[PDB]
Amino acid sequence: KKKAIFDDFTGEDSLMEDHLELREKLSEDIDMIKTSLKNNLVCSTLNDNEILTLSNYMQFFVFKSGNLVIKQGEKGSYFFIINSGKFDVYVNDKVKTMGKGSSFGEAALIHNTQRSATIIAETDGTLWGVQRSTFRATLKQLSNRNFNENRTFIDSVSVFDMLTEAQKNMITNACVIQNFKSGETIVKQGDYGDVLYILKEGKATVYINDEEIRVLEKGSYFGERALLYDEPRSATIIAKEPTACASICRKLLNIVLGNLQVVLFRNIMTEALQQSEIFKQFSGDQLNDLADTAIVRDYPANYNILHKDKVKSVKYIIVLEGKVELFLDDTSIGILSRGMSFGDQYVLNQKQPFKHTIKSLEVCKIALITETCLADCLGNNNIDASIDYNNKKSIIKKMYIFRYLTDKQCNLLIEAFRTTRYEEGDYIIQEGEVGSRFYIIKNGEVEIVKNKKRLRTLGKNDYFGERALLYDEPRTASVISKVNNVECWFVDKSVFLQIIQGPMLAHLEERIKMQDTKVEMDELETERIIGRFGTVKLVHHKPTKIRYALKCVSKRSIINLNQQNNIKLEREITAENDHPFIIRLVRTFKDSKYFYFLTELVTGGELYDAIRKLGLLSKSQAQFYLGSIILAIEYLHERNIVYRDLKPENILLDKQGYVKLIDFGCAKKVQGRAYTLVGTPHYMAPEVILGKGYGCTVDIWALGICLYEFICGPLPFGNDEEDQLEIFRDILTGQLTFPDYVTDTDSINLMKRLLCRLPQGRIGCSINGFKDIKDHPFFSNFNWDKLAGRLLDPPLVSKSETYAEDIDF
Repeated sequence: KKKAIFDDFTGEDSLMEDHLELREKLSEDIDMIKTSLKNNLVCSTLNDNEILTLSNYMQFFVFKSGNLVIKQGEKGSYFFIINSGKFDVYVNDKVKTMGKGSSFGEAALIHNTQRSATIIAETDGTLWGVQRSTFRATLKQLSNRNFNENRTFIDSVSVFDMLTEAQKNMITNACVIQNFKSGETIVKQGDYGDVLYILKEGKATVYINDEEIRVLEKGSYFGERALLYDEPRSATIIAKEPTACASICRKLLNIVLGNLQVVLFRNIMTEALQQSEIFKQFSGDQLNDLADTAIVRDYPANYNILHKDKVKSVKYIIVLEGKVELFLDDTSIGILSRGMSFGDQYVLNQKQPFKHTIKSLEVCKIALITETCLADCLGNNNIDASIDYNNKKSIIKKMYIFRYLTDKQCNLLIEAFRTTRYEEGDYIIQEGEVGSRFYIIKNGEVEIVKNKKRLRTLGKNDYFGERALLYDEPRTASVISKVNNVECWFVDKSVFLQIIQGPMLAHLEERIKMQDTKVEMDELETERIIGRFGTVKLVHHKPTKIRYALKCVSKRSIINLNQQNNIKLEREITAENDHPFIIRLVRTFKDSKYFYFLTELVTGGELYDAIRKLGLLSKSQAQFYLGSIILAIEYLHERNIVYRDLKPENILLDKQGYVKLIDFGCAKKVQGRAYTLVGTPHYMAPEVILGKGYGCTVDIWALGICLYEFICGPLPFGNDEEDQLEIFRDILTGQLTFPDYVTDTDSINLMKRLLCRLPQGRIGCSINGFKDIKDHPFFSNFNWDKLAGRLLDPPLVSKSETYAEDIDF
């Protein structure tokens, strides 16, 4: 017995196939398409070469009088431009009538949507047409290939060599394509240059003092200096044939990157310090400090920069430009070029005399690091204390339980650690006893043994015994010293509980208990339904009496919608999330008919109901909720996740009034530029709509939409609009205004900078990342440490609980 095969070959797409005819395009055809697309909502930002390519994908369609083109209520896919004849319209089976030059079905280019009108042909007329799939696919291909071409051209430009991978990708998105006709001047001699040009196609002639010097082709570039200095152009460059250039202006580069020269030297110094066996062990913040504080100096060629015994405060040097030679008395040790460095032994032993000599081999630039520079940046006169301090800090800043404590709290915790020794065979912890110490291995190896079964071996910088800080319980496993000379850092529970305060302790006490509880489906009892894909049940775990949420999703509903890859990806993202303001997944389950997600139960209600109870937010209330979202979003962007559906509906409050981001169905791990149109229209960024690619920046746009809601009340774009097209039009072209009762300069500026249409110029989307938002004057009185450390009073704490109402899982 064999199954038959069976739909979707009888829509409006199949109707257009019947009317399709072949037609070679004339000059009258292309020009007529170019004009209609340039006036259209999606294509008005596009250049001529993109519009020309799109214009070639237009198909020709022929209609006799009485033939239906579009019917009302049918799902729409094509966009049309009337080539000849008249076409009547029926608004609710009744309105307009339009002929050559006009267009319709614009919304179809963006999204699959029901047709408003129904257009019948009045006379023997013809249409130019294109389908959504082809249109979006074409924009995707134009943008992707443009970016990749421009990226490999950036790699050939030597002034950008010391940019990082992320920084090069950033400046690639700052490239503007510029097309030039034959005989057109690209740059003129004596003009003050602020633009770097790279030839993509064509040829240009270089003239100096009216004399023909040379010809530039694909891959040639000029104006490197124009990105650094403000000087006269050295030559006049005129296009010889039709020519395309990628250009980057200094103005946009300074927005994207800041001072290019500063960034390059910072990167050289930062990479040099990361090769040092001493400077390796310090944090990125400390290395950026050393880089930003180092004395930078130029020296001439064949110059003794440092000479045995005559050196005073200088302990370390990094070559930024040129070359120097390192000597010990008369013996040559080596040549240091860009990014190489010297002085480890003098950094470690700052009182010992300088015995080396550094002589320049050519004109050079050097970064000098002194005793004062080290003390100020590494925060101590003693270097071994600093190293020791940061070794502990690095380890605890990775752990959930310590990393959201404040800098004061974290510093008190680090100072409290003491050292103890153990020999081969010693039990550091014995299974059974009630523990009270947390351990970090400084030197040696230890075995973890649970119920006589070796679980794993831990070594230098691993940690154990964490739960004893939160709970008074018996120890679940023993920890035995593998070898002699084992040394641990340790801190006692009692000190941790002095440092930490009530709210944060309760958060950790609840979270770790529920996380670590091994839960089976046998052991759960449904209490009530709290959400209607599938259902969300408030469940109760009988052995521990801990309460959870259990989201159930129909396995048959997933197969029928081809969400098999998407549910795997949702699980993967939802599982990795470990942040206090993001919902925490405990476990997943699988059976014959369902996929289950078991999460923490969130009891404080929805954010969308909190803001309606509070009304328009005060500055501190808006700071609190926006700040919370910022930290959650920042967490995700650090892991290359774009959330894509940020809105108050997807944010719950916990018992304490702190927020939890939920619903990761729209989230994606970004690998390059994303193109699929996903989200809630009122919150969707313009770069999602326009279809030329996007990444993590879309969440920062939505953040500005949310802030506007909080302070002003209504949505900034499309507030009183149901129809999706008109919402999108307002997002793309509408004027951003504020009510008469919103006047706070810092609130207005932040909303304006967050709702910048160009993602490249949007606050938070430059080199400093979220730091620019966090340091914005709007947050000037806001303590980010206290937010994450649960030390702020929230705007709203609820009196009771409120709720709405193959595969490896």
